[PDB]
Amino acid sequence: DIVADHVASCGVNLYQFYGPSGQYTHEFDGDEQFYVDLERKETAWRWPEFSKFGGFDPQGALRNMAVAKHNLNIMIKRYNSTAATNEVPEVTVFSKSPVTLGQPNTLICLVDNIFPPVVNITWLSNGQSVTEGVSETSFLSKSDHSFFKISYLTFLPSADEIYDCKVEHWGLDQPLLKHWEP
Amino acid sequence: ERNAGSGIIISDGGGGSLVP
Amino acid sequence: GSPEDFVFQFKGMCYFTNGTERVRLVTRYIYNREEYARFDSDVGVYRAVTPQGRPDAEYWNSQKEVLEGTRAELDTVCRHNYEVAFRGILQRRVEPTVTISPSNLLVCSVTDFYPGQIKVRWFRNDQEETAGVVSTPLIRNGDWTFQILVMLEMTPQRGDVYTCHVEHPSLQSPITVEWR
Ligand SMILES: *[C@@H]1O[C@H](CO[C@@H]2O[C@@H](C)[C@@H](O)[C@@H](O)[C@@H]2O)[C@@H](O[C@@H]2O[C@H](CO)[C@@H](O[C@@H]3O[C@H](CO)[C@@H](O)[C@H](O)[C@@H]3O)[C@H](O)[C@H]2NC(C)=O)[C@H](O)[C@H]1NC(C)=O
Ligand SMILES: *[C@@H]1O[C@H](CO)[C@@H](O[C@@H]2O[C@H](CO)[C@@H](O)[C@H](O)[C@H]2NC(C)=O)[C@H](O)[C@H]1NC(C)=O
Repeated sequence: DIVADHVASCGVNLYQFYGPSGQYTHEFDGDEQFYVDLERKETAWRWPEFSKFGGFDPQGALRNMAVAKHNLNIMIKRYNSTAATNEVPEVTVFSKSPVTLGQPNTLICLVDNIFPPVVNITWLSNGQSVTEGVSETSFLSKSDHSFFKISYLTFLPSADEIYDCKVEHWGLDQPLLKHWEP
Repeated sequence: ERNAGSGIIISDGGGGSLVP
Repeated sequence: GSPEDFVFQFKGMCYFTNGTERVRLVTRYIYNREEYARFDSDVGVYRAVTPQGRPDAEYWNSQKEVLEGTRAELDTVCRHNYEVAFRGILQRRVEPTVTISPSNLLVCSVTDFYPGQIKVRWFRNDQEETAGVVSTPLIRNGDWTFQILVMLEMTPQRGDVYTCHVEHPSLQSPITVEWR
């Protein structure tokens, strides 16, 4: 890897045939500064604090996506139509902060070594799907050109109140349920 | 006042292909 | 078994060392997970990284406008964004929370801090402990905070006081938490 004090991606441009779909983000020292919602064609912030560090003209992202679609067709041909390898992701679940019963906290489901960037991440509480209080990052880049993605579940710790992060990915043989308990 | 992004260059195209 | 996928990645990567004393742009062109072509501002031209990048490297290097634009992105992207965003982000500070819990073992959990530079020391009474201290890696939470856990193997006498001691750029002086 290149040695440097700080590293930014300006930006991470993803485009894939499945869908097809794309992603446009900027990263600084490994965190997501902003993204472009390509459906609404607007710059947005998963972490709105960082809107203070300047905006972005979404048309740049849209132009890049048009060029990427073109380039992808050409590279598929140059590589004999070799399909992406489905790597095996690794899933880790942990709390953001020390756990006190009845004190609001956040569960973090880290899905690492993702490729291709296609994944279902859902939360189960005592075996039942949770939808409220769930958010997730973009596909965050890695130097080996795989991705990680993190899902968050705000929750209230309580006794006999247990969780699973359920991950579906084509490189798994079955959905992966990673357990966590207070 | 705005962040700028690197632009993707348009690939050379027109190559043939082989079916796997 | 699974659906087929074909992925393209383009990465416009900016590297900064010593403030902006050294700035370097590397634009990476990737098929699936294979980088096949790249532009490195330290080199000034495109290079094929795999044979499949050779058509582009030759083509792109023949277009004066392409080379001029890409070369200018060291200024219009990297230096520009450092002025617009990254200097400020580098001024960002989020103080760590420090909690001790027993397990003989003591666990010092240091959570919810930014940036990632941090130092955690364990003390037994008035002596810093080095043997028997083991740490996790820095853990990235994804929400612009880190955490880390630092464990101390202990054989506690009653009256011994253990101190977890945390230095971080957000702090005028270290945080100290005590366990008796
Ligand atoms: C794109 O596809 C061509 C064709 O490959 C052929 O078709 C595929 C669907 C597979 O079934 C392959 O097994 C099949 O050969 C690839 O070109 C081929 O590359 C190989 C290896 O470089 C060539 O064989 C070599 O020939 C030399 C000289 O005789 C020997 O010394 C070597 O030991 C080796 O056997 C082969 O001739 C060549 N065929 C053609 C028609 O070009 C190409 O590599 C591929 N590209 C990518 C990126 O996958
Ligand atoms: C992400 O979730 C969707 C929704 O469950 C998955 O798509 C489903 O796939 C099954 C099997 O092919 C179909 O029977 C369903 O009808 C699909 N649902 C929808 C809404 O399309 C998708 O496969 C998941 N992705 C991964 C990688 O597992």
